[PDB]
Amino acid sequence: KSIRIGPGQAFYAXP
Amino acid sequence: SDLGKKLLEAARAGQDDEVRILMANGADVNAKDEYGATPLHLAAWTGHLEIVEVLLKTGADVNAVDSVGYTPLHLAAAEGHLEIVEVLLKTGADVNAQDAQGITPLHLAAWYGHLEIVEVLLKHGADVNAQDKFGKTPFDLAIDNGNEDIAEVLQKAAKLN
Ligand SMILES: [Ca+2]
Ligand SMILES: [Ca+2]
Ligand code: NA
Ligand code: NA
Repeated sequence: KSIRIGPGQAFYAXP
Repeated sequence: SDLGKKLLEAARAGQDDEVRILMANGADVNAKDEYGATPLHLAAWTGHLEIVEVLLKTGADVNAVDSVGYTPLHLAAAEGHLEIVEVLLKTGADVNAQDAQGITPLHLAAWYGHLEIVEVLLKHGADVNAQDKFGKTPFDLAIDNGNEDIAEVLQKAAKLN
């Protein structure tokens, strides 16, 4: 999972 | 135009009076960057409350979607920007907007641990058990990322619909 998301950055993306 | 780029940068960098100057000079309020974000997404994401209010007053589409289906409310809910989440919901944000992965603002606030935001979303009619593309509810995301206090808030809203 990402510690933050942002525009264009999908929530489900591997880690 | 040229002004759209300048508007995106000012919104993103929190230059509130530069935003006001470009809007009065004809800048497209719904200009989009390479990833589909409008100035309203960038201000909501970055916690620029005054700029959010200015863009909403000068015609910004409150439910604009970027290249992966995020609305400004998704980004404010993920970052934990409470006042921005409130103003967006008072100015017609879709509380149940799903991105391309079926993720809602409630899913994001549950995962990233923003309890006040979760309560404000429920107050404004958030579907407590919205399922993403993996069948996950905001409750499952709160449990999965160790926010059991948010899980309790969500299981009480579900029993009492
Ligand atoms: Ca000011
Ligand atoms: Ca439901
Ligand atoms: Na499910
Ligand atoms: Na915990």
